[PDB]
Amino acid sequence: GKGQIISNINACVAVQEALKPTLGPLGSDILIVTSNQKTTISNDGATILKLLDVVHPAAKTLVDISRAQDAEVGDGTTSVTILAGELMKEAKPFLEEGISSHLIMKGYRKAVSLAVEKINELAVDITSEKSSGRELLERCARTAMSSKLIHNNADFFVKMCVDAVLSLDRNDLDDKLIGIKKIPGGAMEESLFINGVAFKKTFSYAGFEQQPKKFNNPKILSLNVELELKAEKDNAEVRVEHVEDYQAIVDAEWQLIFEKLRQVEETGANIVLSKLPIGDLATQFFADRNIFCAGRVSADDMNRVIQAVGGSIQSTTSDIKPEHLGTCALFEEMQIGSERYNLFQGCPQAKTCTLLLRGGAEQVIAEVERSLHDAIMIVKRALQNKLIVAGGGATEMEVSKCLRDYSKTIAGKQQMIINAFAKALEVIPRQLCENAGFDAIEILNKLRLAHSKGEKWYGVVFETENIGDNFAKFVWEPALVKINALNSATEATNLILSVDETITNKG
Amino acid sequence: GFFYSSADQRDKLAASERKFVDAKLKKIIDLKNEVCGMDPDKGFVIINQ
Amino acid sequence: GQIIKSIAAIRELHQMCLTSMGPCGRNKIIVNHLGKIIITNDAATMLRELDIVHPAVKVLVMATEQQKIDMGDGTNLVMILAGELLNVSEKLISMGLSAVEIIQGYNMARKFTLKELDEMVVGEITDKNDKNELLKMIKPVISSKKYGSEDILSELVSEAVSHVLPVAQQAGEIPYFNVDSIRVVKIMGGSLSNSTVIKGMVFNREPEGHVKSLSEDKKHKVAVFTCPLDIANTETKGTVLLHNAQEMLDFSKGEEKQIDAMMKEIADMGVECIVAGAGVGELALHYLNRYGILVLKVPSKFELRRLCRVCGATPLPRLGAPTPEELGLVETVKTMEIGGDRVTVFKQEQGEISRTSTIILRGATQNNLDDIERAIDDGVAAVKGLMKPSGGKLLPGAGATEIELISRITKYGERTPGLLQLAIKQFAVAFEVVPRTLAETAGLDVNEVLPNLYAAHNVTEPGAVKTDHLYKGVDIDGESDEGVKDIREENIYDMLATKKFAINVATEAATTVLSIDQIIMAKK
Repeated sequence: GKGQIISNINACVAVQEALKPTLGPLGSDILIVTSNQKTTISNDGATILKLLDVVHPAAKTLVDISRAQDAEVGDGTTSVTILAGELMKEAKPFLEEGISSHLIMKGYRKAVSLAVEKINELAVDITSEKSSGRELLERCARTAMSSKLIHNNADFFVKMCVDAVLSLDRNDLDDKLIGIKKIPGGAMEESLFINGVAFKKTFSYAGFEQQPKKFNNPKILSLNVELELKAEKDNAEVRVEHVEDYQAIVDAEWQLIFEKLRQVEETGANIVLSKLPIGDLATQFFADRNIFCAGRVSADDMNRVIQAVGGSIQSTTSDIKPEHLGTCALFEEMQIGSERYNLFQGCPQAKTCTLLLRGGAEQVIAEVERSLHDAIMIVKRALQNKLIVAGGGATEMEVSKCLRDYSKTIAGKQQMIINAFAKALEVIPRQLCENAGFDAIEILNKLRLAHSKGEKWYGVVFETENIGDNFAKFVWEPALVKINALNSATEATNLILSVDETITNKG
Repeated sequence: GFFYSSADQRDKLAASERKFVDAKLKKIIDLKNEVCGMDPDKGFVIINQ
Repeated sequence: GQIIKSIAAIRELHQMCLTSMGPCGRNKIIVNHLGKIIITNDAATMLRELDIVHPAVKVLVMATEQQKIDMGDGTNLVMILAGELLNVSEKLISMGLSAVEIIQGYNMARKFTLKELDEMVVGEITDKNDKNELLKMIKPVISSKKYGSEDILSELVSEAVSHVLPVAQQAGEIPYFNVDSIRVVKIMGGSLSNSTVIKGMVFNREPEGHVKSLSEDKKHKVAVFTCPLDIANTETKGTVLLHNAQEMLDFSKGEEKQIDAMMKEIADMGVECIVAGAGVGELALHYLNRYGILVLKVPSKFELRRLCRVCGATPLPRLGAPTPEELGLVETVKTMEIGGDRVTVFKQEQGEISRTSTIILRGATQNNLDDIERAIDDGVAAVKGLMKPSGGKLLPGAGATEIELISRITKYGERTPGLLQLAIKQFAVAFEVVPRTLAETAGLDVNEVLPNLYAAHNVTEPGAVKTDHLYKGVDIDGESDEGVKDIREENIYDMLATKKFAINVATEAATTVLSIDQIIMAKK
């Protein structure tokens, strides 16, 4: 009956209400505690909805549509759910008046079909007009970094951000290919960019003051087995009554270990990486030959080394092939952050990079890293997609403006339905002003003044509260986000309003 | 066990054991052709359990 | 009134089916005991996952299986019609008419209804199996399940049906159009516009062998071998054991001469493709790639059954006996990239007509893509009703049949004397649920389209045959429009096998409920 539909309305608002403070770069962050006893705090709607695991079927649809938004595009997972659930509240008073839910869903598909046509009209392709090659990506990075603690140091941060994108092929770009390692302590303006890959350097074992950190072209070799004398678990049980045999079995167990240990020297690789801890036995023999070895390396960093110098992982030290080795241009071990950090530099075949960040605390750098991810997506999609639209309230207010005039020519229930859909588009600029501390009552009325003067580009300024054009604010958004957001929000809403009854079986 | 010297002998070892069954199979197919084999509206059905 | 309370329990299920039938209907969420969300329009899934105790609802569930197994369409027609017959019968139960004579009234009205169904046939299909002729049958089947894909999926489904259906007539001995003859696959990415129709089963495994595709020669011989590829051994057991390192050289060199000798005779016979149902050794890939033989592995035994109905190949339990009677024929074998992954497909061109085809579906959302697969799978069994048992005739759909039967049955009610006239008149009133169901789901006013619909079927013709309108249906539009459309415009009609079989099931479903005046149970 109608009771199940009303119950699904509050379920969509409850999920939407949690994502309202997370809308926008200045928006608040949500606290989610997983059953794994790990604290996770993020403003990205994808990770938010994936960690909740809501049992409600209609609320799960808002979670499933966010994964589809993260797949095709990946940006706007928070706004697509807010826009989808907003139609649940607008259609709530229409259900009590006797209006069928199918007539309401039918009016949305006619409004979205007309809205997509207006997106292409507002999208203007511009590349070399009034813009250069270097200044194109630099002006886009300063927009996402504004109104942040890094705004003073943003001058040095843009140079490292643009070079990170240009270091990869412009045909295929991925945010996971750019590594970021947090270094506690130090000045923020002293951070540098690294062409290779770095790791945490968890090696706790003695034997220091050897294996110098100045290399020319060291060879990289992957290690699998354990080269230390005493094993982790098993051992060798030998029962002998001779005194001389007690010393022989000590070297006998070491002879089997020295077998694969000596074969590493036959390869002639100065760099040895392994996912297992390397004891003091291997690093002592490698000290005289100036061979470096590091254990306890994460598996995620080992995959980047293969894509860097073109290496490979072999089980034993016998069949290792000579072409599996690799080398960088320069290897330097930096002590920045009261800890030594290994890094690679000058790899022409490297498909990944690493950007080091410095700050006063780990919690401060964590906000700098996440604020950079929003700027990378803008720089990445600039070269990929040449069709961009004006964001920050610009496009959102115009899509609702045109639907008001087109509804005057349409007769029937669909007139007020499109007007309700046009009113439902006002929640996006609302939460942006509320999460930024600005008054949502005054800006909503003042923005509609110049918005009716014929200019469609008037946006909302995120720095100082005022109405104006985002074209001077350098706020750019790709056209694929605005098109897929209206389709994903409507498709997810049509599935929720189409459920008359919820059946749940226990077992 | 079945021990074959050549690949063609493997099929001959299985056919040799079936030949004991095929020896009785030849008498069944010959019974239909011996009496009214080509006469129309006549047939034979194996009801063997 | 325990018989009345049994109808009230069905009334809760009756309202469930009112949101099912029709393109404007509603979809229900089915939560499985394994924690999986299931959303589909077809109501047979809901009745399958929900165990029924009370007999009145259980008979309707067993009656649903009667319609679902024999036909791929009309599952909602039986549940809605049989549920309304008990609702209109409450007026006769109240007046004091016994349920025994109520059944006798439906039995007399059933024979009068089935007789009029033969006169409702307007057109008839010539079984030409043309691309445009198959669109008329498939179009109403796609409707009431998925909206917006009706025009898109019309050309995709009709292409695969004509490939697996041979052209023949006046032969009823050999059955045609098996259920398994049509397979449907789906993949993430792309859209429905990029979907294509394959004339054979698509294999998702990658071409591990060095031979990507065969040559352009006609009728490539394919072999299906169940036995794995290895040195010839005993069929019973015959496990190779290792003892000393001296025997290792004889085991490696022994497999090189035996496999090369057996595969040399296979390539000389013209077999360019070998299907291995089991694991393939390392030495087997070395000899097959030098002779130009494409290596194909199918570990799933379910896919090998439908392959035997295409090229006519037979699986061989042994290895090394290339029997020509067990060899198949394929026109073209290539490797195409579907959804970003390169896979080796199976197809043919202008020869050896195949009884198995596969439609590749592409969609943005995996959740809605699975529902499209179920809508097409349900559309396959709807084609089965087009066979010899009265599959050529057709009746007007979109609510046109239920309205015309009202004037036909009510005319015989007052003409037939006796007490049976009370049940005959109420039997035609129960048909009013079909036009009202489409009106409530489409948002149309029940006080406008429904009463004005009877005025279209009632006209004064100076003759003995009512005519000049066969086309009056029920308006399925979601936008306000004056009047209703015609049947000829959208070519939306109901099949004879769907309508005639649903009447006999609906009458027997409501008869069992009216026949039960009490229940008898025991302690478990």
